[PDB]
Amino acid sequence: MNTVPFTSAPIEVTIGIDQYSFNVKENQPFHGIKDIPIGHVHVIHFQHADNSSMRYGYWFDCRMGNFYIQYDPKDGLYKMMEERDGAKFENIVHNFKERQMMVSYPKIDEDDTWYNLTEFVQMDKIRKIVRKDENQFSYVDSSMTTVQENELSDPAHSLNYTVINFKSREAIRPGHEMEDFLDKSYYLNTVMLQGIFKNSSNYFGELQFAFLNAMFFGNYGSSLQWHAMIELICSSATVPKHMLDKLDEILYYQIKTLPEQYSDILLNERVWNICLYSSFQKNSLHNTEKIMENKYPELL
Amino acid sequence: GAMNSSNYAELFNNDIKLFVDDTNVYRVTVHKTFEGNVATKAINGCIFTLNPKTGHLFLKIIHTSVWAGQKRLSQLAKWKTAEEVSALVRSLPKEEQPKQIIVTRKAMLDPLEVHMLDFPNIAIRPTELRLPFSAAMSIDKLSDVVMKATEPQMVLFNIYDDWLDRISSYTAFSRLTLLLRALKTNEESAKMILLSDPTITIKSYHLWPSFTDEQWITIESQMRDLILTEYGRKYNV
Repeated sequence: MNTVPFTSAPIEVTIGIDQYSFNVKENQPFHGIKDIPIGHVHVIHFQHADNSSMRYGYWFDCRMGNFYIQYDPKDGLYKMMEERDGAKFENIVHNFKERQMMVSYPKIDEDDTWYNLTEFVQMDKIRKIVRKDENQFSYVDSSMTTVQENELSDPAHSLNYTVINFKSREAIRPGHEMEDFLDKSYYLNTVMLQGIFKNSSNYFGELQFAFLNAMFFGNYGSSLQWHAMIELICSSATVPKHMLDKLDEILYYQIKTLPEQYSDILLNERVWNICLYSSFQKNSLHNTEKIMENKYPELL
Repeated sequence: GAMNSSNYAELFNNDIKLFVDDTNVYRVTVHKTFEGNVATKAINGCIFTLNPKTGHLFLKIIHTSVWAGQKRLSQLAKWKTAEEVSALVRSLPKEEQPKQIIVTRKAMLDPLEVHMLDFPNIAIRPTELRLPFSAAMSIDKLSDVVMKATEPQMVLFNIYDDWLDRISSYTAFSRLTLLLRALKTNEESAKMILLSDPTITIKSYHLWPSFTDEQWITIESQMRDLILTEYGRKYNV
């Protein structure tokens, strides 16, 4: 069980840790989050009480180093930082635990929600989508644009998701225009799975990461990426059976977790209606179709 | 974006453009079988590809053999149309290639955009205009070359005959759309109006009769009257 200490909490903020969130008051004696499950990527996220605009946060894995949060009064935000001195860090954490100034990561024993949302998500892949190689953790916020969004403007602060475009030469083989446009199996299996992602685990990892950025930061380009990756699979006649079974589980937990009140801005009516009712895979996502029909029948 | 009443004069500027109409590509007769079920028999069709500035009509004849053994023919017809337009553009010298293609039906947009990915600078546009190009098969010479075809064939026409010697493209396109609108609304009446006087003939190298400027005004008046009457009838107004 790992710890992310906080130097202090000088400004009033809602702190998220994965799917959990806590209100902290201006100058509350808050010194961080303990009992963080090892084995998964985590995200620690922030919304200032005085500016409900700009959700922002940090993807990290406690196996990759000792991380803490410290408020920067110049840049006006909670910053993640690495502590390279192991003894100074153990000493800081031990003191804050002794004085019980830390919240406990509030995992229920039965509850596999976070595993199910992050099953294929790996820090090494996050660091290729979010390029800042001098840190072992990755900053994301509400306003960051995607490489694809920038093509249609600062590349340093961009989300480098894999570009998917159904009306592109990459997607459409010369002489198979109608075939490749109406059945995207070529594009999914040869170009994306064999060519770029190498395996379905990396494809699912980007899909899951795009969803979580959409949900936790309301990042619009991430939402576009999540939907594009769903639609590429549902619009392919030929998909490995294990991928369909796994996609149904992935989407089930995403729809389960989504706040009921954000369904209107986070779910694309056209994509979901097409995927569940018209697409090749319309009968292949039983869990997802059942949760969508019971939770968001309005959207359909 | 879309072509409408507001941006109409753009059709007659010096940027090369083509209208594509796919409404006569897939054509069938519906009939009863011996068992009293219904079946279709395909007949020859055509892509109507028209330069509205010059009158040049690229009539790609669609022979019934192209449908043999194919499924979902109404969907295939859109893709075949986009394949043939694309092949036409690639056959033209670079300086003759269109800068815009305007499709008369929105269902042609994705098929054409996908076939023209090699031509990112050619704009594919819809239109809000209700153009009567479906009536092209009411022009006797066009109907005759489609129905006699025994194989795929491209035939080139000038749908304006020699009008551009006397009138502007704008006026030529207005005459064409009025003639086709008439032929679409009441084909028999429209054709009676065009051929009633046997002294006015159709030249071997033309589609329409050799009317004087004065006789065109009378003809155009008879077509407007035909269209308004049929409107009153359709709608009991």
